[PDB]
Amino acid sequence: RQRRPWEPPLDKGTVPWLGHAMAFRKNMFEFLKRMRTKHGDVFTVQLGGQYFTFVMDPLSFGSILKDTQRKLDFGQYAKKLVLKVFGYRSVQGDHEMIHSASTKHLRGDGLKDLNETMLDSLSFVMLTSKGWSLDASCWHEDSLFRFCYYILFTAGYLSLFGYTKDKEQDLLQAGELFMEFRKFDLLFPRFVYSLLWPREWLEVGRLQRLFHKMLSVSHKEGISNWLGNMLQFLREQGVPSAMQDKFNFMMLWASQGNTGPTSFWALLYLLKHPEAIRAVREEATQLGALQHTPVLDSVVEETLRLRAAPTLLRLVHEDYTLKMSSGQEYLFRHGDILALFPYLSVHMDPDIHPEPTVFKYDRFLNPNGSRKVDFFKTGKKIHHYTMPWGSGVSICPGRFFALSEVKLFILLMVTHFDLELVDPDTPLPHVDPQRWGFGTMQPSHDVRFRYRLH
Ligand code: HEM
Ligand SMILES: C[C@@]12C(=O)CC[C@H]1[C@@H]1CCC3=CC(=O)CC[C@]3(C)[C@H]1C=C2c1cccnc1
Repeated sequence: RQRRPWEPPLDKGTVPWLGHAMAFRKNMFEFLKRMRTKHGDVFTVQLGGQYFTFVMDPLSFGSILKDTQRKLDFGQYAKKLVLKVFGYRSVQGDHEMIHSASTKHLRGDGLKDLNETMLDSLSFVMLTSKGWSLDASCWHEDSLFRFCYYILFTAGYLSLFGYTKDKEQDLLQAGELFMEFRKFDLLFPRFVYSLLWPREWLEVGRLQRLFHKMLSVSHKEGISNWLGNMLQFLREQGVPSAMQDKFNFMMLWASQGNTGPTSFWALLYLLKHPEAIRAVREEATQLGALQHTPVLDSVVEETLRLRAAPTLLRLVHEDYTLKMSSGQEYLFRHGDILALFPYLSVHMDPDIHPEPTVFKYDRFLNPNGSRKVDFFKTGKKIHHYTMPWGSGVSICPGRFFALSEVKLFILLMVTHFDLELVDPDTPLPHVDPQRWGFGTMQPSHDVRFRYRLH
C-alpha cells in the first residue's frame, strides 16, 4: 500500500513488517493519544488484517455517523466479528429481529413489565446474598468490584433468561455462571487480540462449551420476551439448537458484560465524593419513578463518560470523502476501516468538558437542576457529547434497560445500607489499559469496602 496525496497520513511503523499492533494493544488510549499529536486528527495504520483510519476530530462525528450517501457500513463487519469470536453464523434477518425485539421488549411498556421483574430479582439477590451475623450492626467486608458485578449479573441474568420454581437454586446456579463468566471476561481482550498461551486458548474453549451447555436450548419458566422472541425467530428459520446455544451466550455477554462494572464505578465514585452521594440520597427519598430522578441520571452519565470507552467501527463500502473542520479533503479507500474512539475525542476533550478527569456529579445538570444537553467545542455544538452506547444501528438496544438496572441497584444500595471504603485515603483505581476499547472499563486493582443494614 502506498499513500496518495489526498489520503491521510499512513504510518507503517518503524519495524515496517510488524506495524503498530503491539503498541496499540498494550494501551490503545495512550497509543491513539501519541499518534494524534504526531499526525493530527486523522491517520491510517494497519492492525491485524485490515487498514484502520482513525478520525479523532469531535466535529466530524455528526457527518460520519449520519451517512448521508450510504458509503459506510456496520452490519457486514459485525457479522465477521461474532463468527470469529463466538462462532455464531448469522442468518438472513436475525439482526433486524434483534433490534425489532429489543424495542418491543426492552423499551417503553415491555421495559416497564421487565423492570418489575428486575426489581424483584434485584431485591432477592441483595437480601439473600449480603452476608449475615446475628448482630445486625455488623459490617461485612467485600471487594466492591466483585460485589456489584455479582449482584448486577445474577439479577440481570435471572431477569432475562428466566428462572424456575426453586428461587434459591437459581441464585446458586446464577452465581456459578458468574464465576465462570468472570474467568471468560478476564481473558476476553487477550482472546480477541490473540495474545494467549495454549492453556488459555483451551480454557476459553472449555468456558465456551460450558456456557453453550448451561444456556442450552435443550433444557425453566418465565424468560424475558426479548430472549423468547429471538429464539423463536431462530427456531422458525431452522437454526440448529446447537447454534441457538451460541446465540444465548453471545446475548449473555452483551447483556451482563458491562452493567455490573458500570455499577461498580458509579457507586465507587459516590463513596469518594460525599456531596454526590448526599445529592442522590436526598433525591432518593421521594414503584416506578425512575422518570423523576434527574440527579441520578447525571451521575450515571458522568460515570459512563469517565469509564465507558468503546470503539465505533465502520467498513468503508465505497470510497469515502470527508472534509475536516480545519479544511482538508481526505479520501478513504473502500475496504478501509474507519474508526472512532469517542472516549479520547469526546469524553476527555477539556474544551467540551472542562476538567475532564474530574468526577462532577452535577456535570449533566443545569443551574436549575434541569437536564443539560448543550455542549460545544471551539464554540461549536456537539450532539454526541457522550457515546457509551454507540450510534446508528450499532447502538446498544438494551441501554434503557441497562440504565434501569444501574439506577435501581444504586438506589437500593445507598438507601438501605451504610457504605464505607476500607482505605478511603488510597485513590481510586485507574483503568486497566488491556481493555481500552471494549465497552465499560474495569479497575486496575480491586477496592475493599464494608457495609451493613442501616
Ligand atoms: C452499561 C450497560 C451497557 C453498556 C455500557 C453497553 C454498551 C454497548 C456498546 C458500546 C455496544 C456496541 C455499540 C456499537 O457497536 O456502536 C453494545 C451493543 C449491544 N448491547 Fe449493550 N451495553 C449495555 C447493556 C446492555 C444490555 C443490558 C443489553 C441487553 C439486555 C445489551 C445488549 C446489546 C446488544 C444486543 C448489542 C448489539 C447491538 C447490535 O447488534 O447492533 N447491552 N452495548
Ligand atoms: C477494534 C478492536 C481493536 O483493535 C481494539 C478495540 C477492539 C474491538 C472492541 C469491542 C469488540 C467486541 C466483540 O463482541 C468482538 C470484537 C470487537 C469488535 C474488538 C475487535 C477489534 C479488531 C482488531 C483487528 C481487526 N478488526 C477488529
